Amino acid sequence: GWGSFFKKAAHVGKHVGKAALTHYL
Repeated sequence: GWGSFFKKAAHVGKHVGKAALTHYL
């Protein structure tokens, strides 16, 4: 569905970007 990527990607890109960028560094 579309809702997925919306939060799925926002939550995935956000949790990953923060955990990999806002955290890894």
